Amino acid sequence: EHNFTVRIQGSATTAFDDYFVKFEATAGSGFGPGVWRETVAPNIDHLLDKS
Amino acid sequence: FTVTSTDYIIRITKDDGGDYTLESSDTKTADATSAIKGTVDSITDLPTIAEHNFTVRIQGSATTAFDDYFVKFEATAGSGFGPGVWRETVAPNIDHLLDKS
Amino acid sequence: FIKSADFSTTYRVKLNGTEKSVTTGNSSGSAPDTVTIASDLATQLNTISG
Repeated sequence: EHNFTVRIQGSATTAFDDYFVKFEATAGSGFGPGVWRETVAPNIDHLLDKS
Repeated sequence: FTVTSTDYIIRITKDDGGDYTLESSDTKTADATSAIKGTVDSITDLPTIAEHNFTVRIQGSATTAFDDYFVKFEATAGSGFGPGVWRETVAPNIDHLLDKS
Repeated sequence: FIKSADFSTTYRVKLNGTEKSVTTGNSSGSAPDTVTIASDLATQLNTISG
């Protein structure tokens, strides 16, 4: 499913910490094949107050 | 829909030119078939023969710090259908010329 | 996610500490398929309340 968030356990043996991957359907919505890209962890404040 | 077959290739073309969905699978592993459409995963999935000037997008891996790119086809015979080469090309339907005037 | 299927293989799924099982047929039976195995697992774990 698009917008699905999964965490990948990194290997500090290779000097890379953890990261996350998000999904987006090729059809643009709903269910369907797509890409997994390095994303931000969810449920975390991520915006700057522009005011 | 216009459906035609040659060798192991099933050509599909919509009469009105509109888009559609495309996906196929078998009952064992879903590997023996390749429903090419728009963009795909990796260049290893490209069939050997194709039509010249055919454009397919390849999804790059930002894990490797590389963005997307495209590949175009030119037949070895120089025209029509037949074996050919895939080379890194420009995306289609985009202005790409400079007004020399 | 169910990847592949093999003859005479029992599948166990543990959710919230409870386990439901399905045993596929042997070589003399039909070729097992992930679709049917997953469907059976879904309809058996669907009985779990909540």
